[PDB]
Amino acid sequence: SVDFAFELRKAQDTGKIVMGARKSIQYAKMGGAKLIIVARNARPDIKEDIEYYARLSGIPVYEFEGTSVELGTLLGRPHTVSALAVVDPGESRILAL
Repeated sequence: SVDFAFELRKAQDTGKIVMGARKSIQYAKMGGAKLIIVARNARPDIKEDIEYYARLSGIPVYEFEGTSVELGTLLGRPHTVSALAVVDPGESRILAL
């Protein structure tokens, strides 16, 4: 079974993820990510805007059922993270989400 927290840290420390709504949206437009993850309390424009382009680009979107503050903590960051793009899963199974 897939554990979200464990696979995300593994992606972060062994693959390549980029954090932020604006960069995620940019990656979605370019077809440049294998998965986007958004926080449950990310702003609706961020959700909808990411979903708009990720759907068109064929990039799955996964909703993290926690807050952007929690998402930042998981990623060892002091600020909230409302969305991130997985460019390379690395050694993780995060794409199994």
